[PDB]
Amino acid sequence: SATQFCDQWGSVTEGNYILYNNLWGQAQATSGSQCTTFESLSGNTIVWNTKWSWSGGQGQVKSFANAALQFTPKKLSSVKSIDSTWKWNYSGSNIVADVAYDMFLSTSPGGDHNYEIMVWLGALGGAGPISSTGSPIATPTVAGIKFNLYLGPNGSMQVYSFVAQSTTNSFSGDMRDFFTYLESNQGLSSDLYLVDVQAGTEPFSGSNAVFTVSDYSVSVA
Repeated sequence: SATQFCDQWGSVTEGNYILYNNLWGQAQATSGSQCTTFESLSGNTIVWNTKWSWSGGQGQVKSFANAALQFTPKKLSSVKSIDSTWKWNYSGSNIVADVAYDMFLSTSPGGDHNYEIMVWLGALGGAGPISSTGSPIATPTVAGIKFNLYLGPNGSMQVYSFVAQSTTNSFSGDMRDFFTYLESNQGLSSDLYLVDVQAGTEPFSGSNAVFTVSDYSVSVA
């Protein structure tokens, strides 16, 4: 049943997901808060939302409330598919935020993250990715959608970010296409392990925002 939590590290586990509030970037805000709500789970499909207002810390992410799939890590070369379906909606005033998959690679199943791959379905109000130059390295079409592709370091990782050219609130596709692409056109090794697949939103600022995920699923086959 419905479970709503507002604390910085609030979470709940449902089927194969852990849903996180994950306010890691609170301290870069002058003002604001955020609560996340699990609604329901149906087969491998989760329905949830989060609500927030944030201000200050221009250009800093305040949080990344997301649903994370719980699975056993797999080398990319042994992955047949990562089918996902996602429908979302945003409302509220002066929104600066992204809506994104965040998928992480490592050299061993328990190892640190050396790569990060993001897939932005949504770039609202100026939200910008990690990038060394600020400009695309490429503009590939993957899983039927045209992307601007960015690359840059953050933490102790390299981050590739696929940012859709049109805001895209409905999506169904094989997330493996993004890896096929990188292995093929950017030298990414397929010997690496997929170790985290997370989907949510990263807000920078706004008031009375409501991010509504009316269905989300993913599976690693």
